[PDB]
Amino acid sequence: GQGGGTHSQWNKPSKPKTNMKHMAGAAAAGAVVGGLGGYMLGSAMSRPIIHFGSDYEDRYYRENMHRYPNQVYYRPMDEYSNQNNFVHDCVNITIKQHTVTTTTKGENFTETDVKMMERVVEQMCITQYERESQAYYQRGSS
Repeated sequence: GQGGGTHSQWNKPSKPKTNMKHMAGAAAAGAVVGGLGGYMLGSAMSRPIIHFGSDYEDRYYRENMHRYPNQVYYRPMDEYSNQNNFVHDCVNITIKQHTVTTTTKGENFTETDVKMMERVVEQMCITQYERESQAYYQRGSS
């Protein structure tokens, strides 16, 4: 198209983290990526869970959770990211990369498997929101 994204940017009025700031750290030794380069992951979460309110869904999503991705791929906030697009392209790409890289060797994911992943993979990006949100709020802490 002629462009993409919006110059309009919005956050939440509630501060994104508690007043007690903390240290963090990271390291790298390479990464296993679905041939992206421009889409990388941050961290993994402690068991993403969705709430479907159905016995068969709460069972199936948890049975296949063993095969779901542990992480998502995203871009830093950089004070110029849309709050929704951050999470929304996250899972879109992640499922595309995982479902392909897994099926490439012999695997398959049905509609339901994908549906559970859509919410699960999205939920892991929502948690990464808070991780990366501190990065823009590192300088723009007001």
